[PDB]
Amino acid sequence: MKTVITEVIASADSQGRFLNNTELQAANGRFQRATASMEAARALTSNADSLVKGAVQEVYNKFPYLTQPGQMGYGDTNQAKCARDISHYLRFITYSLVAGGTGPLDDYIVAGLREVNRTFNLSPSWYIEALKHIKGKVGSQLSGQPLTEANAYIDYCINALS
Amino acid sequence: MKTVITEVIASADSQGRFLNNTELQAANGRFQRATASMEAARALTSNADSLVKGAVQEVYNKFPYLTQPGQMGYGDTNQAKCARDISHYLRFITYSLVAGGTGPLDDYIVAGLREVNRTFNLSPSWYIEALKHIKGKVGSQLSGQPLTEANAYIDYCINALS
Amino acid sequence: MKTVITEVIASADSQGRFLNNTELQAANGRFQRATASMEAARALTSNADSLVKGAVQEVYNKFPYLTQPGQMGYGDTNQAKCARDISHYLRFITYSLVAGGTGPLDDYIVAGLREVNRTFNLSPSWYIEALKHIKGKVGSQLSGQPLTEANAYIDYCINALS
Amino acid sequence: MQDAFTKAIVAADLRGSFLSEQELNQLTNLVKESNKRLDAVNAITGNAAEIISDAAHKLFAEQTDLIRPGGNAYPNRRMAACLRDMEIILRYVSYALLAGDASVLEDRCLNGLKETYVALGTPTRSVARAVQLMKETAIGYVNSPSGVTRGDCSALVNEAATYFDKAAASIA
Amino acid sequence: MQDAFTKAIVAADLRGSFLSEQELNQLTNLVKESNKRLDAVNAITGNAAEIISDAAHKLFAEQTDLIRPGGNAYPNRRMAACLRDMEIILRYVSYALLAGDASVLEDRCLNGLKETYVALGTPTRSVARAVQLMKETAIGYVNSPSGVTRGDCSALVNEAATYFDKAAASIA
Amino acid sequence: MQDAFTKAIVAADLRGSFLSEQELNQLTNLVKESNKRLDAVNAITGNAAEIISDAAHKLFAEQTDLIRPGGNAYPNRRMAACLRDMEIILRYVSYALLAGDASVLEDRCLNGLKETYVALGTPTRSVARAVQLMKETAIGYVNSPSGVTRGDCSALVNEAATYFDKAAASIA
Amino acid sequence: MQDAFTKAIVAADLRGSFLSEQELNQLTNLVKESNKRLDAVNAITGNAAEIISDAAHKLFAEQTDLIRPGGNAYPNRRMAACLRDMEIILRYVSYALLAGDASVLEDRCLNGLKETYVALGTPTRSVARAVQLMKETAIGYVNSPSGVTRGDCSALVNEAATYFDKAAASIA
Amino acid sequence: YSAFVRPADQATADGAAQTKLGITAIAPDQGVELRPNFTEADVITVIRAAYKQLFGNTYILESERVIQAESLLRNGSISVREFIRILAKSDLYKERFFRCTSNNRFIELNLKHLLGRAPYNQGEIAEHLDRYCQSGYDAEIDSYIDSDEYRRVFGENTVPYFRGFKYQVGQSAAAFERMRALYSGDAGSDTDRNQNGQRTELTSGLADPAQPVRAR
Ligand SMILES: *[C@H](C)[C@H]1/C(=C/c2[nH]c(/C=C3N=C(/C=C4\NC(=O)C(CC)=C4C)C(C)=C\3CCC(=O)O)c(CCC(=O)O)c2C)NC(=O)[C@@H]1C
Ligand SMILES: *[C@H](C)[C@H]1/C(=C/c2[nH]c(/C=C3N=C(/C=C4\NC(=O)C(CC)=C4C)C(C)=C\3CCC(=O)O)c(CCC(=O)O)c2C)NC(=O)[C@@H]1C
Ligand SMILES: *[C@H](C)[C@H]1/C(=C/c2[nH]c(/C=C3N=C(/C=C4\NC(=O)C(CC)=C4C)C(C)=C\3CCC(=O)O)c(CCC(=O)O)c2C)NC(=O)[C@@H]1C
Ligand SMILES: *[C@H](C)[C@H]1/C(=C/c2[nH]c(/C=C3N=C(/C=C4\NC(=O)C(CC)=C4C)C(C)=C\3CCC(=O)O)c(CCC(=O)O)c2C)NC(=O)[C@@H]1C
Ligand SMILES: *[C@H](C)[C@H]1/C(=C/c2[nH]c(/C=C3N=C(/C=C4\NC(=O)C(CC)=C4C)C(C)=C\3CCC(=O)O)c(CCC(=O)O)c2C)NC(=O)[C@@H]1C
Ligand SMILES: *[C@H](C)[C@H]1/C(=C/c2[nH]c(/C=C3N=C(/C=C4\NC(=O)C(CC)=C4C)C(C)=C\3CCC(=O)O)c(CCC(=O)O)c2C)NC(=O)[C@@H]1C
Ligand SMILES: *[C@H](C)[C@H]1/C(=C/c2[nH]c(/C=C3N=C(/C=C4\NC(=O)C(CC)=C4C)C(C)=C\3CCC(=O)O)c(CCC(=O)O)c2C)NC(=O)[C@@H]1C
Ligand SMILES: *[C@H](C)[C@H]1/C(=C/c2[nH]c(/C=C3N=C(/C=C4\NC(=O)C(CC)=C4C)C(C)=C\3CCC(=O)O)c(CCC(=O)O)c2C)NC(=O)[C@@H]1C
Ligand SMILES: *[C@H](C)[C@H]1/C(=C/c2[nH]c(/C=C3N=C(/C=C4\NC(=O)C(CC)=C4C)C(C)=C\3CCC(=O)O)c(CCC(=O)O)c2C)NC(=O)[C@@H]1C
Ligand SMILES: *[C@H](C)[C@H]1/C(=C/c2[nH]c(/C=C3N=C(/C=C4\NC(=O)C(CC)=C4C)C(C)=C\3CCC(=O)O)c(CCC(=O)O)c2C)NC(=O)[C@@H]1C
Ligand SMILES: *[C@H](C)[C@H]1/C(=C/c2[nH]c(/C=C3N=C(/C=C4\NC(=O)C(CC)=C4C)C(C)=C\3CCC(=O)O)c(CCC(=O)O)c2C)NC(=O)[C@@H]1C
Repeated sequence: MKTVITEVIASADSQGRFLNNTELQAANGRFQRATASMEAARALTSNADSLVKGAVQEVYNKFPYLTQPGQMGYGDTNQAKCARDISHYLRFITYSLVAGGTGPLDDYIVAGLREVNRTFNLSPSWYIEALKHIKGKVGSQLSGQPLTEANAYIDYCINALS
Repeated sequence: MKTVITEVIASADSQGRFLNNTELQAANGRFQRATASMEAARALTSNADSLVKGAVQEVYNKFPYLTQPGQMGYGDTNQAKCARDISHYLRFITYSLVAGGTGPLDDYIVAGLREVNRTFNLSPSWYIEALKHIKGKVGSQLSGQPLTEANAYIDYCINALS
Repeated sequence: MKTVITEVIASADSQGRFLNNTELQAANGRFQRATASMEAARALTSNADSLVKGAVQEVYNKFPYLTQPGQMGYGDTNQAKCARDISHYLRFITYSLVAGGTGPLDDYIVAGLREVNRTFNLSPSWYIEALKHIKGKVGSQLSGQPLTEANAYIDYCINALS
Repeated sequence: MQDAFTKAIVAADLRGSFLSEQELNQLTNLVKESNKRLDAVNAITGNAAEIISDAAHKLFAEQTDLIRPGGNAYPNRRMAACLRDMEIILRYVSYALLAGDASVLEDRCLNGLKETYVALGTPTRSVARAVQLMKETAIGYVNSPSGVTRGDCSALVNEAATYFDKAAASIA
Repeated sequence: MQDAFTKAIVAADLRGSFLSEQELNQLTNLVKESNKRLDAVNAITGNAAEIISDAAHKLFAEQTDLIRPGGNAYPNRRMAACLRDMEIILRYVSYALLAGDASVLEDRCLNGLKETYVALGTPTRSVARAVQLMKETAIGYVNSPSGVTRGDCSALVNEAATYFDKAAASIA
Repeated sequence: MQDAFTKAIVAADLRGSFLSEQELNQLTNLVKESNKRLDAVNAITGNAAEIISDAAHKLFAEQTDLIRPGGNAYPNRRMAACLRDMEIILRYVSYALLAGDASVLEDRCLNGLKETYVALGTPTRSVARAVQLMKETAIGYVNSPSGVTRGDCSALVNEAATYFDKAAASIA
Repeated sequence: MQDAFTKAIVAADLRGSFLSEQELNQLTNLVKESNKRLDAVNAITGNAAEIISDAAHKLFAEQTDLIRPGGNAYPNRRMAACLRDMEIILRYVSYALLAGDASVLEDRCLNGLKETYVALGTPTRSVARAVQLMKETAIGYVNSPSGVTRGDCSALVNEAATYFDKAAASIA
Repeated sequence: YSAFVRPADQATADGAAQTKLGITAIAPDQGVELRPNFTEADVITVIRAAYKQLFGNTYILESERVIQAESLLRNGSISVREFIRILAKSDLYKERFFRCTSNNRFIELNLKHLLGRAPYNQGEIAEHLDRYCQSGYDAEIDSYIDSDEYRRVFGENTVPYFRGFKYQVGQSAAAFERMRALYSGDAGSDTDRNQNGQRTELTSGLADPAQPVRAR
C-alpha cells in the first residue's frame, strides 16, 4: 500500500541503503500535513449518510431514465447496491486522508476498476456525478487546508474513473 | 495482420522450417471457406447504407434520451459521426470476410478500442445495439454458411466491445 | 506433437484469446482432407510387409558391397535390423497421415536422427533409397489426393534424412 | 500437447504396431462429426462474454458474502481476478472440446489449481460452483443455436459436460 | 506481414471505401487458382534438399575460386554459411509464393542483405548467380510433376520466377 | 507492505466500517510522537557503522572459535559475510522503527532466515547473540543523544527493543 | 572445485598448521608421476568417440529391450540422450583423472544424477552397466598404447577404475 | 605472544557449507560478456551458455537449436538480450517447458531461467498472472528481459546467470530456501520430458507463510 512512509522505506530498501536525512524530511512532511487531513476525515465520517443520500439522489435527477422499469436504477435491490457502492467510495476516501497516501484508494477501488465496471455495465459517469455532488457539499462543511486535502482525494478518483 | 495464410507462414518462419504438409492443410481450409465468405461480403456491401440507417435509428429508439438537447445523440454533427462510425464497423467486417481472418478487425477496430471510447465517453452499449440490429437484418438476406460467417465476425466485435 | 489442431490451439493459447473464426477455418481444412489421408493410411498399412521386403532388397542392389562379409549389410542380424528400421519409418508415416500433421514423424524419427546415425555409422543414403523405392510402389496402389498426401510425408523424411 | 488423434497414435506406438482397423473407425467417425463439433465450439466463442457475465450474476446472488467486506471477491481487485479466472477455465474447456481430449485442459489449467486456491485462501467450493454455473449456461447456447442445420448434438454436449466436470472436480 | 488479400484491403482502406466489385473479382479468381498455387509450393518444399544440393554443385563448378583458399566459400565454416544462406532465400521465396506477394520475402529476407554481404566482403554477384541457378532447377520441378491432374501452371510459374528475380536483383 | 496507519485501516476495512473515533485517537497521538520517533531513527542511522563495529568486537571476544581456523567467521570471505549480515538485520530493524510496525522486518528480513542459517551450517545461536549485542549498543545512542530537546523516549526505546527481539527469536 | 593439491592444503588448514614434511612428500611423488598421469588422460581423449561407440554396441546387444518400443532408449530422441549421457560421464571421469581427485566428478557430474534418472524412469541399473562397459574399453587403451616409453601405469589404471566405479555406484 | 591458533571445533571450512547445500559452484557465477570483435568460438561459448541458462539444462539437439538466431550474432545487429528474446519466443520453449507446466510453473521457471532469483513474493508472481490474459504471452516474457533488474545486471551483451544462491538485494525471505528447491543438482536439470509431468517445486501453498521443502 502506497503511503509517504511506505514509499521512502521502499526506495531506501531498493537501493539497499539506510534511511538517511533525505527521507526523514519527506516523512516529516506527511506528519505535519496529517493534522489537516485528520480533521477532514472526522468531518466526512460524521456527515457520511447525508452525503450518500444526496449523491444517490442527484444521480437519478441527472439520469432520469435510470429509475424507469427495465433499467439499472430501477428496483430497490439496485438502489441499495448504488447506495452501498458510494458509501464504499467515501469510506476509502476517509481512509486515504488518514493513511496520508492514495494507497487505500488504489488497492480497493482503482485497481481492476475498468473491468468490473465493463462486465457489469456500470457507467463510470454515474459514480462521477455522485462524487461531484459530494465535492460540492464538502465545499461547505470544510475550509482551508482540510478542504484542499478532501478535494485532492475526491478528484483523484474522478480521474481514475474517467 | 492475422489471416490463416499469414499465420502459417509466420509460424513456419519462426521455426526456420519449410512449409510442410501441416500448414498447407490449414491453408486449404481457408480459400475453401472463402467462397461462402465472399458471397456474404457482396451481400453486406450492397445493402450497406440501408443497414446503417436502420442501425443508427434503432439506437435512438433504444436510448430515447440521446436525442434530447445537451446529450450526445443530439445535433446533426453527432448524428453524422454516429453514422460514419457504424459504416466503419461494417466496412471492416466486410474486409475481414474477404481476408479470411479477424486481422483487419483487430488492428483497426479492436486494439485501443477501450481508451478511445473512455476518453470520448462513447458507451460501448450503443455500438452493440447497432450491431445486433444489423445481425437481425443480415439474418434475412443471407442463409447457410454465408450467414454463419457473417455472424461470427459481427459477434467477434460484440465480444470485443463488451 | 505438431498437428493442425494442436497448432491453432497453441497459437490461440499464446495470444491468450478464444478460438475465433480464423483458426476454425484452418481446423476445417484438416478435417476435410482427412478422408483422403485416412484412405492412404489404409493402403500403406495393408501392403506394409511387401513394401518393406522390396525396399530392403533394393538397397542391396543399389549398394552391392554391403552384403559382402565384414560389411554392415552382412549377416542376418543386420538384415533383420535393416528391416525393422524401415518398418518403423513406414509405421510412423501412417501415423502422420492419420494425425494430420508431421508431428509423429518429427518426434520419433527426426529429432536426434543425425547423431544416432553418426554414432552407429548408418549412412542416410541407404534409408533414402528404401523410401524412394517405396514411393515408386505407392505410386501404383494410390491415386489423386490420397497419393499426393502419401508422397508429402514420405518426402518430408527424405528431406530430413538428407 | 495432445488430442484425440495423436493420443491413439501414441498408444499404438507402445504396442509397437500399426493402427488397428477398429481404432481407425473411432477416428473415421470422429471426422464425420467434425462439422457438429466445430459449431459447438463456435457457439461458445460467440457467446463467451455473456456466458461469464451470466454465471457471475448468479454466483453472487447465491453467495452474497463473497462480495461483502471480508469475503474473497471483495474488493474490486479481487473481484477482477475472480472474473478473469472463470474466463480462463472456459477458454481451456473450449480448447479441449475442439481437440477431442481433456489433456490440454488438465495440463495447462487444472494441474496445481486446487493448491493455488488453497494457498490464497480462495474457497475451492465456490470456484467449483461457478464452473458448473458456467457449464449450464454454455450448454444452453451449444444446444439451441440459430441458422444451423437441425440435428442431434447430444454426443458432443455430454463430452462438453465431462470437461466442465473434470474442472469442477480437480478444483474442488 | 502481408499477402495478396490483406494488400487489396489496405489499399481500399485508405480510399475509405468498401471493396470495388472489380477488385473482388481479382480475389475471387485468385481463390480458384489456389489448388494450383498450393501444388506449386508443395513441389518446391518436397524437392527442397535437392534444389539446393544441385544449385551448389553448379555454382562451385563455375566459380572455382570461391572454394579455393582466400575465396569466400573457404574454409568449411564459411562454406556452411553459404549453403545455409541459399536455403534461407529459397525458404522465403516459397513463403511468398503461397502468400501471393513479394513482401514477406523482401522484408524479412532481402532488405539490407546486399549491404551485409558488402560489409563481409562476400561477392554479391556470385550470390545472385546462385539464386538463379536455384530458380531454374526449382521451376524444373514445379513444372514437370507426376500424379497431379494435368493443366496449365504458367501463370504461377512466372510469378515464381519474379520472386526469384526480386531476390537476385536486390542482392546484386 | 504495511505500517501503523495502513494496518489500522485494514482492520477497519474487514469490519466494513468507518474508523472508530477511539481508533483515530490512537493515530492522532501517534502523530504527536512523530518528532521523537524520527530522532530515534536518526540516531541509529547516524551511528550505524559504529553500532556494528562495536557489536562485532564484543561478539568475537566472547566466541573466540568463530574467528579461529575452521570456525564459521573464518576465513576473511566468511567474516565479511557475517558482518554484512549483521548490518542488514540492523537496516531492517531501523525501517520497522520508522514504519511503527514489525511487518516490513518480518517479511523481507526474518522469514526463513533461520532455515538459511541452518542450511549453511552457520550456528543460529551466535547470530542471535550478535543481534542482541547490537540492540544494546543501538539503544545506547537512541537514548543518550546531543542537542536534542530533553524528554521521555522510553515508549520508542521499548518498541525498538521488541523489533530487535523478534529478530533474535526468529533467527534463534 | 578441488584437486589433489588443493585438497591436501584444505585439510592442513583446518588443523591450522603448515604442511607436514611427510605430506609434501605425497605431493612431491605425485608430481613425478605426472608424465604417466598425463599420457593416461591423453589415451582416453584420443580414443573417446570409439570407447563410447563400442560400449553402446555391447550395451544394446545385451539389453535388447532398451531399443524396443516401450523401452527407455527408444525412440531416436531418447537414444540420443543415452549416448550423450555416456559421453558426459566419461568426460568428467577424464577430468577427475587429471585432477587426481574424485570431487570434480562427484559434484558436477554425479550430483543429483540418480534422482534425475529416477524422475525420467530410466533404469539406473542399465546406466551403471554402461558405465562399466565403458570402463573396461577405456582401460584397454590406457594400458596398451603405442610409441609411449614402456613402464608401469597400474597405479593410475586402478585410480581410473575407482572413478568409473564411484560413477557406477552413485548412479545405481 | 602466545600465537595459539588451533584447529577449532566445527572445522567447517570454506567449501563444506556449499557442498552441504550441494550448489557445487552453481551459486558462484562468472558472467560472460560479448565483444564487438569476438572469435566465433567466443560466440559459440555464449550460445552454449545462453541455452543452458534459459533452458532447463535440458538436452538440446542440433535440430532444436534455431540457426537464424545463431546467425546474426556473428553479424551483429542483434543485442544478446535480444538474442535471448528470440529464444523463448521460440516455439521450442513454448511447446516444451511452457505447455505441460501450469501458468505458475513457467513463471517461476522463467524467473529462474532468465534471472537467478526465485520469486520473493506471491504478489509479483500474481502480476505476471494478470498479464497472461491481459496481454499476449510474448509480451510477458518480453517484460522480464525488459524489466529493470534484468537490465541492471547482465543488462546488455551478457548471458543471464543464476545469481540466486548468493546475497542479492531486496530478497524478501526464503531466497535460499526457494532457490534450494528450484535448483536440483548441477548434473540434474529440469526436464521437458519427465514422469509425473512437471509440477512447481515451490509449494503453491507457500510463497507467503513458510519456507519450502523439496527433494534434492
Ligand atoms: C449507482 C451509481 C448505480 C448502481 C450500481 C450497481 N452496482 C452493481 C454491481 C456492482 N457494483 C460494484 C461496485 C463495487 N462493489 C465493490 O465491492 C466495490 C469496491 C469496494 C465497488 C465500487 C460491483 C463490484 C458490482 C458487481 C457485483 C455486485 O453484485 O456488487 C449493480 C448490480 C448490477 C448487476 O448486474 O449485478 C448495480 C445496479 N445501482 C443503481 O441503481 C445505479 C445506476
Ligand atoms: C453512435 C452510436 C453515437 C455517436 C458516435 C460518436 N462518435 C464520436 C467520436 C468518435 N467516434 C470515433 C470512432 C471511431 N473513429 C475511428 O477512427 C474508429 C476506428 C476505425 C472508430 C470506431 C472516434 C475516433 C471519435 C473521436 C472524435 C471523432 O469524431 O473522430 C462522437 C463525438 C464525441 C465528441 O464529443 O467528440 C459521437 C457523438 N453519435 C451519436 O449521436 C451516438 C450517441
Ligand atoms: C538398413 C538400411 C541397414 C541396416 C540397419 C542397421 N541398423 C542398425 C542399428 C540401429 N538402427 C536403428 C534405428 C532405429 N531405432 C529406433 O528406435 C528408430 C526410430 C524409431 C530407428 C530408425 C537404431 C536406433 C540402431 C542403433 C542401435 C541398435 O543396435 O539397433 C544396425 C546395427 C549397427 C551396429 O553396429 O550395431 C544396422 C546394421 N543393416 C543393413 O544391413 C543396412 C546397411
Ligand atoms: C472466482 C470464480 C473465485 C475466486 C478467484 C480468485 N483467484 C485468485 C487468485 C489466483 N487464482 C489463480 C489462478 C490460476 N493459477 C494458474 O496457474 C491458473 C491456470 C493456468 C489459474 C487460472 C492464481 C495463480 C492466483 C494467484 C494470483 C492472483 O492473485 O491472481 C484470487 C485472489 C486471491 C487473493 O486473496 O488476492 C481470487 C479472488 N475467488 C472467489 O472469490 C471466487 C470463488
Ligand atoms: C450442434 C451443437 C448443433 C448443430 C450443429 C450442426 N452443424 C451441422 C453442419 C455444419 N455446420 C457447419 C459449420 C462449420 N463448418 C466449418 O468448417 C466451420 C468453420 C469454418 C463452421 C462454422 C458446416 C459447414 C456444416 C455442414 C453444412 C451444414 O450446415 O449443413 C449439423 C448437421 C450435421 C452434419 O453436418 O454432419 C449440425 C447438427 N445443429 C443442431 O441442431 C445443434 C443444436
Ligand atoms: C552463398 C550463396 C554465398 C555466400 C554467403 C555467405 N554468407 C555468409 C554470412 C552470412 N550470410 C547471411 C545471410 C543471412 N542471414 C540471415 O539471417 C538472413 C535472412 C534473415 C540472411 C539472408 C548472414 C546474415 C551472414 C552473416 C554471418 C554468418 O556467419 O552467416 C558467409 C560467411 C561470412 C563470413 O565471413 O563468416 C558467406 C560465405 N558467400 C559465398 O561465398 C557465396 C557466394
Ligand atoms: C501446377 C504447378 C502443376 C499442377 C497443379 C495442379 N493442381 C490441380 C488441382 C489440385 N491440386 C490439389 C492439391 C492440393 N490441394 C490442397 O489443398 C493441398 C494441400 C493440402 C494440395 C497439395 C488439389 C486438391 C487439386 C484439385 C483436384 C485434384 O485432384 O488435383 C490442377 C488442376 C486444376 C485445378 O485447379 O483443379 C493442376 C494443374 N499440375 C500440373 O499440370 C502442373 C505441372
Ligand atoms: C554472523 C552474525 C554469523 C554468521 C553468518 C553468516 N552468514 C553467511 C552467509 C549468508 N548469510 C545469508 C543470509 C541472508 N540472506 C538474506 O536474505 C538475509 C537478509 C534477510 C541475510 C542476512 C546468505 C544469503 C548467505 C550466503 C551467501 C553469502 O555468503 O553471501 C555466512 C558465510 C558462510 C557461507 O559459507 O556462506 C556467515 C558466516 N556466521 C558467523 O560467523 C556469525 C556467528
Ligand atoms: C528521543 C530518543 C530523544 C529525544 C527526542 C525529542 N525530539 C523532540 C523534538 C523534535 N525533534 C525533532 C527532529 C526532527 N523533526 C523532523 O521533522 C526531523 C526530520 C528532518 C527531525 C530529525 C524536531 C523538529 C523536534 C521539534 C523541536 C525539538 O527539537 O524539540 C522532542 C520534544 C518532544 C516532542 O517532540 O514531542 C524530544 C523529546 N529527546 C530525548 O529525550 C532523546 C534525546
Ligand atoms: C601409462 C598409462 C603408459 C605409459 C606412460 C608413460 N609415459 C612416460 C613418460 C612421458 N609421458 C609424457 C607425456 C606427456 N607429458 C606432457 O607434458 C604431455 C602433454 C603435452 C604428455 C602427453 C612425457 C613428456 C614423458 C617423458 C618422456 C617419455 O615419453 O618417456 C613414461 C615413462 C616414465 C615416466 O615417469 O615418465 C611412461 C611409462 N607407458 C606405458 O607403457 C603405459 C601403458
Ligand atoms: C544411457 C546410457 C542410458 C540413458 C540415458 C538417458 N538420459 C535421459 C535424460 C536425461 N539425462 C540427463 C542427465 C544429465 N544432465 C546433465 O547435465 C548431465 C551431465 C552433467 C547428465 C548426464 C538429464 C537431465 C535428462 C533429462 C533431459 C530432458 O528432460 O530432456 C534419457 C531420456 C529420458 C527423458 O524422458 O528425457 C535417457 C534415455 N537411459 C537409458 O535408457 C540408457 C540405459
